[PDB]
Amino acid sequence: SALAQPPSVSGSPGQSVTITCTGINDYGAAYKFVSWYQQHPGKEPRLIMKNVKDRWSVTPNRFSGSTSGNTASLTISNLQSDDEAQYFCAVYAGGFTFPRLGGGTKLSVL
Amino acid sequence: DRLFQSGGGVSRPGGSLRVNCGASGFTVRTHYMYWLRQSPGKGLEWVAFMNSGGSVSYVDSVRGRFSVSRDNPANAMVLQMDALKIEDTGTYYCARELREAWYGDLRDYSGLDVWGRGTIVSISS
Amino acid sequence: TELRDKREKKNALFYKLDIVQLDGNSSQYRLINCNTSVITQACPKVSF
Ligand SMILES: *[C@@H]1O[C@H](CO)[C@@H](O[C@@H]2O[C@H](CO)[C@@H](O[C@@H]3O[C@H](CO[C@H]4O[C@H](CO[C@H]5O[C@H](CO)[C@@H](O)[C@H](O)[C@@H]5O)[C@@H](O)[C@H](O)[C@@H]4O)[C@@H](O)[C@H](O[C@H]4O[C@H](CO)[C@@H](O)[C@H](O[C@H]5O[C@H](CO)[C@@H](O)[C@H](O)[C@@H]5O)[C@@H]4O)[C@@H]3O)[C@H](O)[C@H]2NC(C)=O)[C@H](O)[C@H]1NC(C)=O
Ligand SMILES: *[C@@H]1O[C@H](CO)[C@@H](O)[C@H](O)[C@H]1NC(C)=O
Repeated sequence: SALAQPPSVSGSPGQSVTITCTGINDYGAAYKFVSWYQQHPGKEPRLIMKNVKDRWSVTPNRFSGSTSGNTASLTISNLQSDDEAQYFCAVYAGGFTFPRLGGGTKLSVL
Repeated sequence: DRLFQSGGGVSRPGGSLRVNCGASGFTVRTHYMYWLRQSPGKGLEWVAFMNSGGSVSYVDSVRGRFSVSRDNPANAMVLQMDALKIEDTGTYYCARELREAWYGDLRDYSGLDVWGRGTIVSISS
Repeated sequence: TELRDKREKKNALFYKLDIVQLDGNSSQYRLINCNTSVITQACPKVSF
């Protein structure tokens, strides 16, 4: 089935919030590659993070990753208007046919 | 690298449509490719996958109805869709994935790095 | 080795690209191919 994301999160500008990603160890013990995706409204997905804490190309420092075995956490600090977007957690492992995709969470800045 | 899409459009239930996905900077025929769809206001969902070897896996909900084929002269893939249903309405995406499978066996995985802008498909009566 | 009761702790070096991280704690590692296939050493007289 699908990973668990809370539908929506909210926070004040400049602060930090975390989006959680639960159920990672539901299917097998294979090493869980954890990925994160940003999508602005009307835009396509853009890859944010791989390997729970590994930043990708142009992603600033404000994005960080952590993990608790079955729950991953993507934290964003110094909240700003650009960050308002839809986020998707995903996990892949060897033998998978498709990587498991989260339900997505809308992040809004107050 | 870039991907560019065309096709899609309007169809009655049971009709047929077709979407092209062409690449630049690299050839489709030697990479891992994915077809996904997203219904309006909803989340992404898998549709089809073609490996570097060219064998294709379909999700059950479209097996027997959707078919992907390589267009090597155009350096593209084609999603042909027949027996269209209402549920098939949404925006479709063709995407490229980068992985590392050394001597067959895998060790490293990036994810989906290249994403087409998507084509709109509307099945209506 | 070799009395099948006296096991010993040994160590050696393997080029990184031949090692995979085990499906669990990052301190644990596995040979690249061993859940999947049989691995054989090449014999010195048979170097082709
Ligand atoms: C063997 O050795 C060779 C040589 O070392 C290795 O090749 C290297 O491989 C790297 C991995 O791909 C290459 O890095 C990529 O570079 C491209 C851009 O390269 C061009 O531009 C460089 C300069 O860019 C800067 O400056 C320009 C202005 O001049 C500025 O606009 C840029 O923003 C940037 O600041 C040149 O120096 C270079 O020669 C070349 O002309 C870069 O775009 C790649 O990032 C990609 O990131 C993800 C995937 O990680 C991808 O999705 C991105 O696309 C997304 O974003 C773009 C917009 O940016 C959008 O169009 C897409 O639709 C997506 O939304 C993006 O493509 C990546 O950083 C490196 O260039 C290359 N080296 C050489 C000399 O070619 C090779 O890997 C080695 N192999 C092995 C096995 O060892
Ligand atoms: C070993 O496994 C435990 C179980 O969760 C974990 O807390 C610990 O961080 C692991 N150690 C390493 C080095 O991964």
